Amino acid sequence: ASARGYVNIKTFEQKLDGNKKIEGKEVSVAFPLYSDVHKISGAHYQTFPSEKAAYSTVYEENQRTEWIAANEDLWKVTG
Amino acid sequence: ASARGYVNIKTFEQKLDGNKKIEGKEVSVAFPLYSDVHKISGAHYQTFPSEKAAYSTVYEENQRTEWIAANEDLWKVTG
Amino acid sequence: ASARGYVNIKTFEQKLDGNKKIEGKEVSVAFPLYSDVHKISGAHYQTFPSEKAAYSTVYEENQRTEWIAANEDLWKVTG
Amino acid sequence: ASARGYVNIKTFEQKLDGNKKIEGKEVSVAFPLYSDVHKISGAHYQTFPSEKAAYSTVYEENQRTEWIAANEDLWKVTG
Amino acid sequence: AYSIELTQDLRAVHGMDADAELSGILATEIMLEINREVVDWINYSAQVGKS
Amino acid sequence: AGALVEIAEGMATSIAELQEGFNGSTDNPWNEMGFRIDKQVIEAKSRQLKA
Repeated sequence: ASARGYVNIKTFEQKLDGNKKIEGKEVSVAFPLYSDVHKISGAHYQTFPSEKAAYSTVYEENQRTEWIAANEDLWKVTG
Repeated sequence: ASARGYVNIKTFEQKLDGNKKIEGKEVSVAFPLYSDVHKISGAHYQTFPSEKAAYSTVYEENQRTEWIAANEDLWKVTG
Repeated sequence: ASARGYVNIKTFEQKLDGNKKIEGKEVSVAFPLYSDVHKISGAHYQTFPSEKAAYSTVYEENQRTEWIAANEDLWKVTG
Repeated sequence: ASARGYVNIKTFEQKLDGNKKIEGKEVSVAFPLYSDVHKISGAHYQTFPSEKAAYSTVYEENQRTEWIAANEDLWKVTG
Repeated sequence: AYSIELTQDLRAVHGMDADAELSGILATEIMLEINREVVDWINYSAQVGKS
Repeated sequence: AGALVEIAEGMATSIAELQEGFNGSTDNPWNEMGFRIDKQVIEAKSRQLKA
């Protein structure tokens, strides 16, 4: 487990362009990893801490490059 | 007729989620029925008073439980 | 060519009603034409000057009544 | 329905002349119609308000010219 | 665009302002970039030497 | 029986800080309160006798 805290980012999907979306993604982050690296701003989200991970997408103490690719994936634009 | 006045609510639909809508509805309400119970807030409307019903959907002096169901249904989320 | 300047207007497409769009329109305009008559306000655009026309739809020194109809065309409602 | 109140006029018939009458008429009137036009005086009547029309013949919010013909027809002389 | 919840606790723990620390890095950052600009025009606008 | 207990708590200052569209967040408005002011109406009814 993370053993500390879970910062839980839930992005809310939206229509960016014609027949295109930025898919909203429920994701959880181990708190020490989150405070170190998070790119989220202007991303149409809302965040809350929780003792246990509150979303089915869970990132533990050690991922880094696995998570660094997931947060910038919150901006992925799909049709 | 209501014989008092009609508060005409014109709601403008938006895209809530991926390929989904919160349906906009043009509706008239008897002004005493409107003043008593009206749920409109944050519903992206425009309201004006009128002497005669300005929209096809009309709620006269006595509906209440029919209208009270309709004004909350301005938030209906459809696929 | 206009040989002077071009005002490039890129209007972003928004969902005006259910399944009804305001088409996103890339357009360039000869600067002395855009200065004379330009209707753009609240059109959800972003504008930049240029040396050459930066978009494919170009309205040169002489169109006028074709551009006068084309900038108010930026509000067209497409089904 | 008038939705407000009904002024109920019950006229008692009488013998006006030799083998003649002014016949009695049980009628209800929407109160905002009753205040506007009521010809009743010396008519040998009695009046009470009520929330629901207490008599069979009812004149709602809008008759007017159909009631105005009726109230002064309380003086119709019959044989 | 700093936060109102920040200056409450930051100024409580660190005693810093949290405004003049942002106003200090914006007003500085435009004065550095304007200054990096011309020295990036001189080297942009300069002929090729030793030619 | 203690299974389902009754609590009240506050707002994590991660949430409270950005509330109603700060730092790019969305969908989280503040709560609000109004007041109403309606009225009642009474009417005098007569009464009477004779001898």
